[PDB]
Amino acid sequence: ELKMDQALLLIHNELLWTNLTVYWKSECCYHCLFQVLVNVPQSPKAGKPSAAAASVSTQHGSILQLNDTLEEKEVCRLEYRFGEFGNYSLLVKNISEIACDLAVNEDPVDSNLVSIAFLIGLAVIIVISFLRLLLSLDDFNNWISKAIPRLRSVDTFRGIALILMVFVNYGGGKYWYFKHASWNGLTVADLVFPWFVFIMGSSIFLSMTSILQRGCSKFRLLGKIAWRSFLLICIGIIIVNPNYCLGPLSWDKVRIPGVLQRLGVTYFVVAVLELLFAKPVPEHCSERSCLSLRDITSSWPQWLLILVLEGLWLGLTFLLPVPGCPTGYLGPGGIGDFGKYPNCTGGAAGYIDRLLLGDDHLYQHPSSAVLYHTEVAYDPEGILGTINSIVMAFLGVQAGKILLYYKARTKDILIRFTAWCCILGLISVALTKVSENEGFIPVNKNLWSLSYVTTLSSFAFFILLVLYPVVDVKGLWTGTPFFYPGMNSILVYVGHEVFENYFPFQWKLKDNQSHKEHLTQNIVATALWVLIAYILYRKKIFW
Amino acid sequence: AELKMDQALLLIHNELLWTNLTVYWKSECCYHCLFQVLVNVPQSPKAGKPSAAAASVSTQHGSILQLNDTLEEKEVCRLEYRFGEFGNYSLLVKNIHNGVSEIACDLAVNEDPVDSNLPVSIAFLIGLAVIIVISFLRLLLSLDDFNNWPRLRSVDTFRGIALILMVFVNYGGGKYWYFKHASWNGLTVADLVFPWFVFIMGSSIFLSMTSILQRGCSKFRLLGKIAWRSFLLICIGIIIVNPNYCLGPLSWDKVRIPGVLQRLGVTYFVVAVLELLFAKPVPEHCCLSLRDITSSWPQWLLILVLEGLWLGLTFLLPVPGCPTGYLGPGGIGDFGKYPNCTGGAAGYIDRLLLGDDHLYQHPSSAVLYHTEVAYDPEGILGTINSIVMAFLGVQAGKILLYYKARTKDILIRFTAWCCILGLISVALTKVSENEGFIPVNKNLWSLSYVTTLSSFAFFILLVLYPVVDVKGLWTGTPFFYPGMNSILVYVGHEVFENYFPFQWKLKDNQSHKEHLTQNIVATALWVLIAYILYRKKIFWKI
Ligand SMILES: *[C@@H]1O[C@H](CO)[C@@H](O[C@@H]2O[C@H](CO)[C@@H](O)[C@H](O)[C@H]2NC(C)=O)[C@H](O)[C@H]1NC(C)=O
Ligand SMILES: *[C@@H]1O[C@H](CO)[C@@H](O)[C@H](O)[C@H]1NC(C)=O
Ligand SMILES: *[C@@H]1O[C@H](CO)[C@@H](O)[C@H](O)[C@H]1NC(C)=O
Ligand SMILES: *[C@@H]1O[C@H](CO)[C@@H](O)[C@H](O)[C@H]1NC(C)=O
Ligand SMILES: *[C@@H]1O[C@H](CO)[C@@H](O)[C@H](O)[C@H]1NC(C)=O
Ligand SMILES: *[C@@H]1O[C@H](CO)[C@@H](O)[C@H](O)[C@H]1NC(C)=O
Ligand SMILES: *[C@@H]1O[C@H](CO)[C@@H](O)[C@H](O)[C@H]1NC(C)=O
Ligand SMILES: *[C@@H]1O[C@H](CO)[C@@H](O)[C@H](O)[C@H]1NC(C)=O
Repeated sequence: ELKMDQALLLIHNELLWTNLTVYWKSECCYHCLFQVLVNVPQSPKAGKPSAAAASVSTQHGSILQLNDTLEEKEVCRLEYRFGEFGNYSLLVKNISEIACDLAVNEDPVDSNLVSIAFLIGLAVIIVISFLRLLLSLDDFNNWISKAIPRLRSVDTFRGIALILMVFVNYGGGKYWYFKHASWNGLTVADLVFPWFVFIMGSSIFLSMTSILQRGCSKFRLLGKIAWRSFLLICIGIIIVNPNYCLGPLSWDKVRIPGVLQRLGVTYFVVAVLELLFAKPVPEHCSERSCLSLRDITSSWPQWLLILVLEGLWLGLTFLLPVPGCPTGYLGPGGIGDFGKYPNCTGGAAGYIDRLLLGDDHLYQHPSSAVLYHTEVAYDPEGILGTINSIVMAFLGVQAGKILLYYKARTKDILIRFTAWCCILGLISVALTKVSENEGFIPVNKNLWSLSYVTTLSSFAFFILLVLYPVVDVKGLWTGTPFFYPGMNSILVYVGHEVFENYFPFQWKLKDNQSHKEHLTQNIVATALWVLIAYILYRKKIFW
Repeated sequence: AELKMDQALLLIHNELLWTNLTVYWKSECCYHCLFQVLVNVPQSPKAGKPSAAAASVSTQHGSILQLNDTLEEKEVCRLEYRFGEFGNYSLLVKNIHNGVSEIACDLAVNEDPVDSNLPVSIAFLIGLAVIIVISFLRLLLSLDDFNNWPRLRSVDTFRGIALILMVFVNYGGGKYWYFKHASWNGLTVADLVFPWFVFIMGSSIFLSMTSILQRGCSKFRLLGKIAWRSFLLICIGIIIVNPNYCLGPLSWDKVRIPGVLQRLGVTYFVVAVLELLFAKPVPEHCCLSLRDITSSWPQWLLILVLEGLWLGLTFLLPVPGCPTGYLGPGGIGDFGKYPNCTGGAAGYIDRLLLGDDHLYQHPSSAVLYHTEVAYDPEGILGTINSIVMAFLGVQAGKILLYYKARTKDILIRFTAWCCILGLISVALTKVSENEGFIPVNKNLWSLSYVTTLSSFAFFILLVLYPVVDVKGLWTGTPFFYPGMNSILVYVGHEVFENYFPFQWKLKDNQSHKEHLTQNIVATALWVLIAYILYRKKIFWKI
């Protein structure tokens, strides 16, 4: 009967002649219309109330409304939070004063700390497997004997981001907080691509300045950058269009925008801009010497270009009119905002995509469709969000500039990192207030809002601040399993994108509707990808 | 019409007043197939008004029609027509003047298109090939302004040809029966593509191995590299031969273990280690000396022993429910007396070791012989035969290497080997492809199959060695780019087999022209990708 995160609900009417209809609304909505859930017939006789089952989602919160169809007067309003695999028999009865007694026939099953014990057992098994692999490596070394630097902080951060991306791209255990949130708000899966872009820009600066310090030509670097960007865009367009179930995709239903396309475009833009404005690293300098402030001043034209682009983004989002839609719209449409704007997903950001690339070429299953029941096609990797992607890539480039201008000065690097983190956090707090949904520019992924970029950049700066002393300066724990994907980021990304549908990466499940099975499947698949990255790192075949 | 692709309509009219008419059908290329009920036409109720019923007889190749009266099980008539694609082919049966009731079956045709030609492929031959070449030329001319602002090439060309043919036939090849694996015994264009790749793989093994030994390296480093490459090939093959496009992902107990890449990796390891354990330095040649065999008589004896083992297991090992030594297709084969006997002892070993679940469930005989059991072509004894073929490739490499100075001894040895292998194939097969001792078969990897394809590979090398390497008339301009990226391109099209540039919705889903255009476009796309990879000097080769 029930499946996944769906707790059955029993409704019995003990009223007399007020035929009842119940209504449902998720708690996470900002303004959703009360969509109908199930009807309740009139009681056939006194002392014999009728019944009517239902299936209410138990992910996060639940608001129940019971408004009679004969007279629009709410019998009762309930804001209970249902649990997974519950029974939750609900009774409505009169005391004129209609009461609503809610009972729990069966206790809901606990998940995400049963689930804790399963996770601990899986971790123990993984530790045992790692020990066995180490023993096998030692045996191979003994047999051979018998027969006979990017600072690693950038690498570890990119590896962490890529591994989290792989885990959340396999479903992430199908948890509500391990997949992209419906529109506004931040989840674990909403933090892994911005970190990838940030660290990718930092790697762009590090590699480019290392090459320019070494013997190379600017035009050769430009050619390499153009070729790599074109290859990334081509592979993205190829891999964001499977035909596993539907017939082969036609010449028009092809989806142009994608994750790798956005990565290639932002890489090309920021790399060409940096080649246009690239100077040898100055030796501006003992003690703090905070008066230097050379990283920001030495690259003013790039900052001017970034500010111009972001002003363009703000103007287009809050000023450009949209036909049949209020100007400066940020909501998700559908049943959101009381359904007054059925087709306004993204506002101007989606309007530009629909005007340029057409409706059929965009992501036909937006992340907001599950919650807001929207019908318009919206692509999160759209056209107007490329401005913010470029902005965050340049922020990563600035982080690399800070990390490399002060080659061996831990105090200055930490001070600059914490200053940038505090500034970006203050900007984000000012923009989004403190409520996720409320504010000037609420944090969002589908629009790549400025508050989203600032929040993720501040988080990335804090992660770098806590990682650099641990990994490079002091060498506490040198990210043992993480930089192997840190070296083969793009290869591993393409690998799990194209190998997502095969045997070892996903198999038949005894319990199809269960968090534990999906979690222990995705964890094994991600660990397999870590193992593959490690194997390719042993061969020194970095690409 | 409303018919399927490669299927001819068959309208039957009855003029009999006392017998229910049953029509049987059997394709001409069966060796011994039973007759299965195609359609039943009832007797005409009213005199002068024939009963009407329709059937869709397959028009792939050949057709035999037998009409049996269900009243007394008697013979009525017998046709041996060859139907045409998307035809009409109305058939009527009637008596001759009602004299002696000697009823006859006369066939009439109303429309029949023609296939297996170049109706529009001629226009496509230069319609886009010239444009792509011009576009490439324009980029090179523009790049110069922006910029301003030996090797064998014959083994590589042959490997590229074989790889391109495998790519073409793995995408359907226009759905023709030429470019598809034959039903059990028999040869097609798609049956010639894999053993040539194995042959070239062995030859390249010997070439690279002798080159690295002459450069100077430890034998154990090579052994480790070979073992790791074999393990990598086997692993990726196991990963890629199990797609879960079905509604339910493959279970733990239904994964298909054997595959093409498993075969390739196992033969790679076996023959490479065999060559390593008996790798002698090449003598300094100074015409009529049989040195290529007396320098490797140990591994030659080993290969002969392996062939003897294969023959003994195939022709002697008893099988429960099957005769001791069998080669029949299986279902409705050999007059249907052996329902589940596909492969005999060559498939019984597969079932015993790997289990029935872990094998290929839609073998190439299931389309014509209507078999029901699962038999994986890449079995266990097929591994022995593929090892033999790769060893013959190593022998060809030895011939090409030892006599590196003169181009006369090389051609003499290639033609001698080709003649001997062709003679062995003719003796075994008797040149009938159905009877004989060991008929040429791809599913079983028959010894005659290996000898035939080794002779063909030797002739191809004979024609491509002077023209490409020696005289320099040709250099394999579009084909040797996959020559040095065989493994990468194979894995690529096996994983990218279903995506937008390689698979797009068709205007009509059942027409050879559209399928041929799509498959040729995809193969050209893979040629272009291999070219781009070659331009960047990125080489990963087994
Ligand atoms: C169709 O009719 C033919 C001819 O009557 C059948 O062929 C005979 O089958 C019997 C077995 O029942 C054999 O003993 C004869 O040797 C066959 N040939 C003759 C009589 O000439 C045939 O079996 C019938 N059924 C099918 C499916 O073909
Ligand atoms: C159910 O509500 C409808 C109102 O449209 C009406 O038939 C009646 O009030 C209820 N039914 C019964 C049987 O009382
Ligand atoms: C019943 O409840 C609301 C109160 O919020 C009332 O205004 C309306 O008539 C009913 N709601 C719906 C969705 O029918
Ligand atoms: C829920 O509780 C009701 C109360 O009687 C019971 O009839 C029903 O079987 C229960 N369902 C489940 C799934 O436990
Ligand atoms: C919204 O779009 C859907 C299809 O995307 C269409 O059916 C519907 O009529 C549109 N409604 C408005 C108000 O534009
Ligand atoms: C034979 O044909 C007659 C008339 O055509 C029909 O009544 C009878 O059922 C048929 N019998 C069989 C076995 O088909
Ligand atoms: C075959 O011809 C008949 C007339 O002889 C016609 O009625 C029928 O439609 C034709 N079949 C097809 C598939 O067109
Ligand atoms: C052949 O195998 C099938 C597998 O489904 C089985 O049903 C059939 O009985 C087998 N044939 C014989 C003669 O046992």
